[PDB]
Amino acid sequence: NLCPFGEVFNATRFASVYAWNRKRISNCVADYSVLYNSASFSTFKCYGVSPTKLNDLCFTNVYADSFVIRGDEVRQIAPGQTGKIADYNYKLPDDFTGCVIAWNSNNLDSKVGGNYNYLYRLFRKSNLKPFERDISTEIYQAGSTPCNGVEGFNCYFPLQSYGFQPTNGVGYQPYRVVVLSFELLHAPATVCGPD
Amino acid sequence: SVLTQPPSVSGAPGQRVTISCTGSSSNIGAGYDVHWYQQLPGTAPKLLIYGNSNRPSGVPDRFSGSKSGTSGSLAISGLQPEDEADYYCQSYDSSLSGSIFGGGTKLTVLG
Amino acid sequence: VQLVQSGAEVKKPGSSVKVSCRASGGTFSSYAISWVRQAPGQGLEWMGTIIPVFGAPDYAQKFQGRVTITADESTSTAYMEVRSLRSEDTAVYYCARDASPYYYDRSGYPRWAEDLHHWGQGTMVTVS
Ligand SMILES: *[C@@H]1O[C@H](CO)[C@@H](O)[C@H](O)[C@H]1NC(C)=O
Repeated sequence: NLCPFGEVFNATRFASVYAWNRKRISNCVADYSVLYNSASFSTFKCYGVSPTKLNDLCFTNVYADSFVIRGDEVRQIAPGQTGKIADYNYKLPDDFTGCVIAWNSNNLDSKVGGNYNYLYRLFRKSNLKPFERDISTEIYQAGSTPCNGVEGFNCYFPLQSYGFQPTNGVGYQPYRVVVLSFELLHAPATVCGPD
Repeated sequence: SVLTQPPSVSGAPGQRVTISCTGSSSNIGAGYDVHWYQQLPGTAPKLLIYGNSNRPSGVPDRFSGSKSGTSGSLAISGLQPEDEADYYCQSYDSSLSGSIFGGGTKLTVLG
Repeated sequence: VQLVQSGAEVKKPGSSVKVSCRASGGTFSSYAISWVRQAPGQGLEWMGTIIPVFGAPDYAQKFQGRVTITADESTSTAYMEVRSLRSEDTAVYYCARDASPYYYDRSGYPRWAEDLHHWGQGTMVTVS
């Protein structure tokens, strides 16, 4: 049985980046040659491992993470980087062994008048740990007194929408992103490349 | 040859000031990104923007930037006397096989 | 991550100069180190780049042949030599470094990013 990469890369819809999705890949054969030969991708980069070697390697687990961001923000998805996405929405560990893959989704994820369903987290009282996630929409407070859940100056709602219109410049157009992470322990391999 | 950039710019306190940087068919015209640095006297350069518009953590929120056509731009906003420095742009050039830098821009406050 | 750099130089024309840099507070081996120069009152210039695990540098065409770059795994240190010096070689030289490790593209070639996130204190070299 081949691994279910069609449920990852060919789904209809993707998560908002503050509430990013993860999927586990196990007990299957991973034909990675399908991915790195594809013309579908506007960016494809691997860390710790070369793409051609993924056909030979074996892993205890594999994980696939999925979300939508702006075309300019993709550069914040790398080990050691900092910014609104890297600090408060999605954090990679310094040991990251895996690949980052992205493609333009303007015809899917934009709409006339702007698609406001996609959100990111603009505020948080402290930075994320690697692979941390959150949901709670509590008011960010930084004023002289507590905000008590009421909006105002230094009493801010923590999330902001992207608002993708169909005709904006390529750095403001929506991009779909997949991050693949490879895991190996003393516990036996459950994913391998084909032979 | 290298990225073309104006020698100096100026504005009043609390205003916006815009610095421009422009490439060729190589570099910015080939679709490569542009990055921006600041230098104070007697001191090594400091990064302000990467990836056309990404701003590091710990750079203040007045600095914004973009890329369009064969050009990129830096905007300084809510201007203060602390913002007097020399500003450089950078991009990759596939016809040099390495980095290229602009000629620099000394900002000045009008007082 | 903090870079630390060699002290200043004074030399006659036709002599040669050694410049050096050290990393601290993190991994040395997987990160690109780049050498930059700045003449007095003038814009920045890129000379060349090394990744220690591959050892062979990239060089800018103006500096290739007069300049050579090298690094040590055991001491977390990078070095440069400039040869057959002339008066216009009077400048400040900086080491600088990427914020991310090198990466493999779709064809398995190692690559590095042109952003200089971290900078050394700079070495003033002077030629009589
Ligand atoms: C996604 O769908 C296209 C069109 O059917 C196919 O060519 C491609 O291989 C698929 N990719 C994955 C990883 O499922």
